[PDB]
Amino acid sequence: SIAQARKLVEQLKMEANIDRIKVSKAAADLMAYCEAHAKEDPLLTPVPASENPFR
Amino acid sequence: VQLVESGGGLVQPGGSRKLSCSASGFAFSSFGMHWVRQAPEKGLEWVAYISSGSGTIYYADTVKGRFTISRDDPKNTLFLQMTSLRSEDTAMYYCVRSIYYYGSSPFDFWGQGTTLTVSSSDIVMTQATSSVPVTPGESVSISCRSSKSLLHSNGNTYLYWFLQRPGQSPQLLIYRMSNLASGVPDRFSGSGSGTAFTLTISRLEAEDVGVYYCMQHLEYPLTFGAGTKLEL
Amino acid sequence: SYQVITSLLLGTLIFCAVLGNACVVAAIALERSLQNVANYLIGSLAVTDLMVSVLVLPMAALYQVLNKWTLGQVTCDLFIALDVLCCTSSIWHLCAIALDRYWAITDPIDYVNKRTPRRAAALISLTWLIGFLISIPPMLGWRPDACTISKDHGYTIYSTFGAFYIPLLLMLVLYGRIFRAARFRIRKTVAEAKRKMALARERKTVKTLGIIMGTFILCWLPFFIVALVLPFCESSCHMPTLLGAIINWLGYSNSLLNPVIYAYFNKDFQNAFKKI
Amino acid sequence: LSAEERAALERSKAIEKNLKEDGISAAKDVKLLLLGAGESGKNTIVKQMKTGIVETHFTFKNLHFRLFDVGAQRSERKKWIHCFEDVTAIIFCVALSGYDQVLNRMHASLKLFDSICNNKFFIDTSIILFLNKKDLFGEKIKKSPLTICFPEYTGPNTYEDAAAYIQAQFESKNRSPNKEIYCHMTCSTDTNNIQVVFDAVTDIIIANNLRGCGLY
Amino acid sequence: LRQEAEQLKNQIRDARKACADATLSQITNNIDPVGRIQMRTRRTLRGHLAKIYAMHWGTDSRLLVSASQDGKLIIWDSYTTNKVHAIPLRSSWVMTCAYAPSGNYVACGGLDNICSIYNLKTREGNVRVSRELAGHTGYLSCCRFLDDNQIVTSSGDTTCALWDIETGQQTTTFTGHTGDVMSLSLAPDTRLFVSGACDASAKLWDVREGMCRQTFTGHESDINAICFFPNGNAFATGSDDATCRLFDLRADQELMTYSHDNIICGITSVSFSKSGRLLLAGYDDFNCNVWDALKADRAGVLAGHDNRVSCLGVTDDGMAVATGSWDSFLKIWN
Ligand SMILES: CC(C)CCC[C@@H](C)[C@H]1CC[C@H]2[C@@H]3CC=C4C[C@@H](O)CC[C@]4(C)[C@H]3CC[C@]12C
Ligand SMILES: CC(C)CCC[C@@H](C)[C@H]1CC[C@H]2[C@@H]3CC=C4C[C@@H](O)CC[C@]4(C)[C@H]3CC[C@]12C
Ligand SMILES: O=C1CC2(CCCC2)CC(=O)N1CCCCN1CCN(c2ncccn2)CC1
Repeated sequence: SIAQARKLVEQLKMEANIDRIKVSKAAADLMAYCEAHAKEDPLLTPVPASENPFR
Repeated sequence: VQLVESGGGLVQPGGSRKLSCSASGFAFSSFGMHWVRQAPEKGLEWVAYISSGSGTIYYADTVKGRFTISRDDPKNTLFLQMTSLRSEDTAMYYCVRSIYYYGSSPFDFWGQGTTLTVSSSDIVMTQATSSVPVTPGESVSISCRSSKSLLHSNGNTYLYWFLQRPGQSPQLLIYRMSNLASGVPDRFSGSGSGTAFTLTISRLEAEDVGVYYCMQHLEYPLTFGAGTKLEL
Repeated sequence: SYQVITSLLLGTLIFCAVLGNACVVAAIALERSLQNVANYLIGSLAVTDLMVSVLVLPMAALYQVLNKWTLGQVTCDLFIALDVLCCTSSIWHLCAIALDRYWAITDPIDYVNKRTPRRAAALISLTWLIGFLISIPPMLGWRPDACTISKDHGYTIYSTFGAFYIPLLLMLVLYGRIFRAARFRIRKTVAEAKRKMALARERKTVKTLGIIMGTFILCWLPFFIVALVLPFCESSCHMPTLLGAIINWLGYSNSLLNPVIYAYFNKDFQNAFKKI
Repeated sequence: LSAEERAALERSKAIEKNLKEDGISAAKDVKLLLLGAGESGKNTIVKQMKTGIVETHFTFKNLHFRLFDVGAQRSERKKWIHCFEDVTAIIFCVALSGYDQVLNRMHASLKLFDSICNNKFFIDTSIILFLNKKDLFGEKIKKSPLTICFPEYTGPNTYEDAAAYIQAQFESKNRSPNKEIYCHMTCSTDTNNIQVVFDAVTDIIIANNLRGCGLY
Repeated sequence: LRQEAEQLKNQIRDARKACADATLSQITNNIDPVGRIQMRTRRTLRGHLAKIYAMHWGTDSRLLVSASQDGKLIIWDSYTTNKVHAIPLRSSWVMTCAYAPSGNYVACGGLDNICSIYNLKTREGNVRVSRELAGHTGYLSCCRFLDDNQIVTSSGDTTCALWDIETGQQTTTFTGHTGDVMSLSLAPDTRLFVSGACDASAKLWDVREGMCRQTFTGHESDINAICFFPNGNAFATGSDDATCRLFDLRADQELMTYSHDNIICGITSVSFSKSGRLLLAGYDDFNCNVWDALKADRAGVLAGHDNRVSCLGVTDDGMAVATGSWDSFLKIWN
C-alpha cells in the first residue's frame, strides 16, 4: 500500500522533528512540581478531620 | 416551563375551595411543589409544601389542619384544598416550582397565581427598607435580616431573593445566598454572613423595578421578609 | 468423673454447633455473593439451629449432666416449647430448602421470573409457624426433677407427624423428584469422556442426596421412632437411659451437622469463608 | 439535616427505589451473546428470534431474552467480551456450507469457537451452537467432499456423517465440565430455533440449579 | 518505504537514548520516600446493580458521575453519598463516562459507538440527551470534555475524535493508532491529549492541529489507562502487562516503570494525586495500588473491592480518591 507507507513515513518524519530535553531535566521538573505542590496534596499529607470533607 | 393555577374567586367565609395548578413543560413529578400566597397589599407568605413523590408534606402553622396540599404526578397537577376559609385567607396564591439536589435552584419558577377573595420558633426574616427610591444606572444594596443564623454547618446559607415585579409572579434572583439564578443578569448579586444579607444591583434598569423579597429555607418554617419595594 | 466427661462432650458439641451456625450466619451477612434466596434459606436454617444450640442445647446438656430438672416447672414448659419450636423449625427449614431446590430444578421459568427473597422469607416464616403450631399446644390445654414433653397420644401423633414424619415424607418426595429431574438432565446431556462425566454426575447426585437425606434420617428418625412408639408402648416398652440419651442427642447433632450439609459443603460458602 | 438536605435525601431515596425496581426487572432477563463470523447464519437466527451493538428482545414461553449482536464491532473482541461475562448462554453461529468456502471459512469459525469456548470470561458459559445452512451444506456435500476443510476426516461423504463430524469437531474444544455446548442444525427455513434456544436456556438454568445443590 | 520507516524509528529511539542521561529512579534516590499511604474508605456509593466501568469526578470535587452496565449513569453527591441524578442510558453497554468541567453536561458511551451528551441543567428537571455523537465505527472507550461544546472521544476503531457538540460533527479525527484506543487524558491546558491503544502505544495529539505529536511505545500489551501528570509535561499509562509507565512529553521517553512481581493482572485505570507524587492504578486483582510516582514504590493499597477495579479518579482539590469496580461499588478514599 503506497498511501499507507507514505503516511507512516511522513508521520515518523514529523515524529523525529521533536526537540527533546534531557531525561535528567524531566526528572528535575517532576520533582519541582511534586515538592512544589506536596503541601496541597491531601492524599500525600492527609488533611485534619476538621478540614477533611469526608469524615 | 409553565405553571398555571386555577380556582380562586369570591368565597364565603368558613367555606371551602380547591386551588389547582396545571403544570406543563417540565418534569413535574421530580419537583417539590409549594403554595406561596400574598395578600393584595402585603408580602409573600408560604402556605404549604409537597415534596416530589408526595412523601414529605409541610404546612404553614397558620393553615396546618385547614389546608391540604396534594399533587397529581400523572396529571401534572398540584392541588390546595382549603377548608374553613377565614378572612386571612384572601390572597393571590402562587404555585412555586422547586427541586432539591446538590446545586439545585429551588423556587426558580413561579406560577401566575389565582386570587382567592374571602368576605365577612419560626425564623423571623426582616427587611425593614421599603419604597427605596432608585434611578437607572445606580447601585442599590437591599438589606435583609434573620432572627437565626441562616448559615448551616454544611456551608450553605439558605436565603433566597425574589423579585415581585408589578403585576406578575415572583421571580428567583439569588437562590442560596450569593448564588445567581438562571436567566438573571449578573448585575444582581447576593452576599451576607450569619444573619445579615444584602442584595446588590450593580446597574439597575427600569425592569429591575419591583418588590424584592427575602426567604429563608433553613428550618422549614419558610418565612419571607416584608418586601423591599424599589420604585423610579 | 463420669459426670465431667459427659459435661465435656456435651459442651464441646454445643460449642461446635454454635460456632458452625454462627459462622454460617456471619458468612452470609459479611459476603453479598451469599445473599440469595437459596442461601437465605440455608442461613435461616443456620439461625434456627443456632437458636437450638444456644437456647436448648445448654439447658438440655445441664439436664443430662445433673440427671434432673434443677429448674422450676413453668421454665420446664418454656424450654420444652423452645426445644419443640426450634427443632421443628430446623426440620422444616430442611423441607423449605428441599422445596426451593425442587422448584429451581423443575421450574426454571419460575426461578428466573417469580423466585424472590420474599419467597425465602415466606418459607422461613412457614417453618417457624409450624414450629409454634407444634410447640404451643403443650403450653395450652393439650398437655419435678423430670422435664419431659407431653406424652399425650394425640399430641404425640400431631407433634411427631407434623415435625418429622410429614417433613420426612415431603423431603423424600421432593428429593426423589429432584433425583429424577437430575437424572433426566444428565441423560439429556448424554468422546466417551462425556459418558464418564454423566456417570460421575450420577454418582455425585446419589452421594449428595444420600448425605442430605441420610444425615437427616439417621439424626432424627431414631428420636421420632422412639417418640412415636413409647407413648403408645408405655409399660410394654422400656427405654434404656444410655440409648435414650444418645437418641435424643442425635437430633441435636443434626442441628450441629446441618451447616456442614448445606453450607460447609457448598462451594460458594467455602470460597466466602476463604475470603473472610 | 437542612430542609434542602432533607429533600435532597428524599430525592436520593426515590432514585434508589427506582434503581432497585429497574434492577429487579433486569434480573429476569435471559442475556444471550450472539457470535459468529460474517456469512454465518447470525442474521438468519436474529430474524428467526424476531450502530455498534444490536439488541434483540424477545419473549418466549414467559421468558424474556436479550440477544446481544456484536457483529458490527470489528474491533479487538477481548476488550469488550467481558461486558457479556454474565450471559446465560452464547449463541454461536456456524455456516455448515462454509467448509468448501474460503474467506478457510470453517477453520475461521472453528478457531473463533475455540477462542470463545476457552475464554476466561466464558469458562462456565454454555453455548447454543447453531450449524446454519444445513440444506446448502447437504447440496454442497454430495458434490464436494469434506476434505478441503478436514483432511484427517477419513469418513463417509454423506450429509449426516459430515455434519456430525463438523459438530464433533466443534464440540471437541469445550475442555470444560461446567459448560455445555447445545448444537442444532438449521436451514434458514426452519421456525423452531426460538424453541431450540429456549430449551437450551432452560437446560442451562436447570443444570446451574443442580450445580448449586451439589447434584451436577 | 518500509526501510525508510525502520530507519526513522531507529533514529527516534537513538534520539531518545541520547537524551536518557540519568534515569528518573537514579535522580530520585535522594528524596524522602512517602511512608505508607493508608487511605480508608470514607464513602461507599451503592446503587449500581452491575459492573461499573467508568467514573469521573466533578471539578467541584464533590459531584461525580459513574457509568455501569445496569444502563444507569448515576451522579453522586460524594459528600453526603446522595444520588443527585440517575440517568438511564439507551445503550446499557457503557464503558466511558465524562463530566463536563462546567458541570452542565455528562457524556457516556460504549458498544453503541456513540458519545451521548446529557444536559444536567435543563429548565425541565430531568436530565436528557443533548447530543448523540455518531461517527465512530468502534466502541467508545473514553471521552473527555474540552469544554461545554468540545469533547474528545477515543474508540475501538483505532481513532480518536474531537467533536463540536452543538453541530454533533467530528471537528477533528485523530488517526494513527493501529489497535483499539482504550483511554484518553486531556492536558490541563486542554490544547493536547494523550491516548493509549491496544497496540501498546501511547500517542500525543494536538487538539487544534489534529496531529500525532509524539508516540510512546514501552508497554508490551494493550494500554487500558492513560493519565497526564498534573503539570501536563508527563503522563502515565496502564496496560495489561501488569505494569504502569511514566512518559515525559518533552523528553519523549519513558521515565519510570510501576510494576511488582507479585502483580500479574492487568491495569484498568490510572490517576495522579494533585501534587502528582502518587500514581493510583486500578488492577484486575480487585484492588487499587498506590505508587510513589517519583520512586516507583507501592506507597499503599486500596483493597476494598470484591471485583476488578475498573475505574478510579482523584478530585481536583486532591482531597479524595474514588474507585469504581466490577463489584458495582464506588468507594471514596482519604
Ligand atoms: C449422626 C451422624 C453420624 C449422621 C451422619 C450420617 C452419614 C455419616 C451417613 C448417613 C447416610 C450416608 C450416605 C448414604 C448414601 C451415600 C451415597 C453413596 O454413593 C456414597 C456414600 C453415601 C454418601 C453415604 C455416606 C455416609 C452417610 C452420609
Ligand atoms: C458429629 C456428631 C454426629 C457426633 C456424634 C455426637 C453425638 C451423637 C454423641 C457425641 C457425644 C455423645 C454423648 C456422650 C455422653 C453421653 C452421656 C451418657 O450418659 C448418655 C449419652 C450421652 C449424652 C452421649 C449422647 C450422644 C453424643 C452427644
Ligand atoms: O434434654 C432435655 C431437656 C429439655 C428441657 C431443656 C431442653 C430440652 C426437655 C427434654 O425433654 N430433654 C430431653 C431431650 C428432648 C429432645 N427434644 C427434641 C425436640 N422435640 C420435638 N421436636 C419436634 C416435635 C416434638 N418434639 C422435643 C424433644
